[PDB]
Amino acid sequence: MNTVPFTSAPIEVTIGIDQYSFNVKENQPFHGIKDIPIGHVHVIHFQHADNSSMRYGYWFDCRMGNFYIQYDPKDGLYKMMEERDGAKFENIVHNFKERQMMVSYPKIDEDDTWYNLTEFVQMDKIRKIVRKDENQFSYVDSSMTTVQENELSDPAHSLNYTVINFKSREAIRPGHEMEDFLDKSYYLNTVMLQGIFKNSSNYFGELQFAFLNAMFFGNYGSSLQWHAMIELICSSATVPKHMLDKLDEILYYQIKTLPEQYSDILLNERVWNICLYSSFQKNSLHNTEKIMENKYPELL
Amino acid sequence: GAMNSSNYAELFNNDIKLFVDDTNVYRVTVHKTFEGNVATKAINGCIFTLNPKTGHLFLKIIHTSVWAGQKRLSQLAKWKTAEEVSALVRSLPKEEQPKQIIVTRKAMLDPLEVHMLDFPNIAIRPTELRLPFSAAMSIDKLSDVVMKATEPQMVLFNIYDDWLDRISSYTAFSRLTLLLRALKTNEESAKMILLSDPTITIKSYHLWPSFTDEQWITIESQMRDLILTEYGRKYNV
Ligand SMILES: O=C(O)C1=Cc2ccccc2OC1
Repeated sequence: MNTVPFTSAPIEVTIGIDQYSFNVKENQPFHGIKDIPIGHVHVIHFQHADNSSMRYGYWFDCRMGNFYIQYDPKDGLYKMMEERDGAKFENIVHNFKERQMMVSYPKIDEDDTWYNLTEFVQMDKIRKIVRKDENQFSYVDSSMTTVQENELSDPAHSLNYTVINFKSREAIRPGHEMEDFLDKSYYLNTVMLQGIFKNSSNYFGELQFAFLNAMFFGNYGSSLQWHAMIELICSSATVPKHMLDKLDEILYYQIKTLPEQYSDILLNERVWNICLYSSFQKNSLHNTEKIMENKYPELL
Repeated sequence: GAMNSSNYAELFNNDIKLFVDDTNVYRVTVHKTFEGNVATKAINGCIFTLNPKTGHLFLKIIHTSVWAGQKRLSQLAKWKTAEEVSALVRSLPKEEQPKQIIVTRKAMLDPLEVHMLDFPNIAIRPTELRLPFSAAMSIDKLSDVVMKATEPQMVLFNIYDDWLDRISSYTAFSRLTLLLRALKTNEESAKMILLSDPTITIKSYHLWPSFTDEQWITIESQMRDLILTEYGRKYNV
């Protein structure tokens, strides 16, 4: 069980940790989050009570170091920092918990949700998409644009998602124009899986990361990337069978976790109708189809 | 963006542009089979690609053999149109290649954009203009060369004949669209208007009769009258 201590909570804020969230008042005696089921990945995020503009947060692996949050009154945000002095960190963490000043990571045992959502999400791949090498954790916010968006204006603050463009030379072999546009299998299997991602686990990892960035930060370019990586699979007539079956499970948990009142802004009507009802893989997403109909029939 | 009539004069500025109409690419005759069913037979078609400033028409004849053994022909026809337009562009010297291609049917946008990936600076656009280029096969000499073809073939025409010696490109396009709209609306009567006087002839190297300026005025008013008359008949006005 790792711990995220907070120096102070000077401004009223909604704090998320993985899929959970709680509120903290202005200058409330709040010193952090304890009892965090160590992971392979985690996310702590913020939305200030007095300005719900800019949600922002930090992806982090508890096993990569000891991390804490310190509010910065000049930049006006809660900043993640690393404590290289383990003894000092133990000293704070074995004490403030003893006081009663933090809240417990409230995991239910039956609840495998967070890891069904993050199964293929890794920090080393996260740090390639979010380029800030001097830190072991990765900052994302509501407003960050993707490299792809930027090509259609500060590269340091960009989300370096893999560029997917169905009307590009990368996606379309000369001489196979119609074939490759109607059946994206070449682009999925040779270009993306063999050439760029190397395996379907890395592909699914970026898909999951994009979904979570869209849901937790309302990051629009992340939602675009999520939908594109789904559409590429569904619009391919040839997809390894293990990928198809796993895709239904990945999407199901994402739809399951989506806030019910956020469906107008996190779901693209066109992409989902195509994948569930028209595409090559329409009959390969049985459980996602079943949850999407019973939960969001208005989109379709 | 899409085209229309706010920016209708732009069609005649000095950026080269081409209209592409695909409505006569896949053409069939519908008939009844021995077992009672209904069956289609394809006949030759054509892609209509027009420079509206110069009148240059690149009429690519689509021979029926290109459909042999293919399925989903109405979809394939969009992709075949796109393939031939891209081939045409590639065969033109750089200074003759269009800066814009305007498709008369929005279903052509994706096929053409995909075939035009090598030309990122060529804009592919739809239009909100309703254009009557589907009636191109009412022009006798165009119909004849399409129906007589035994192999894929490109034929070049100036669809304005010699009009640009005397009028502007804007005026010539308006005359062309008026003529074709009349032929689309009431073809037999439109042809009669044009051919009513045998002393006015079509030159071997032209598509339309050699009217004088004053005769074109009269012809244009008879075509307007034809289109208006048919509107009233259709809607009981
Ligand atoms: O050295 C550290 O890592 C910390 C110092 C500190 C002090 C009080 C509350 C939280 C803190 O966060 C951790």
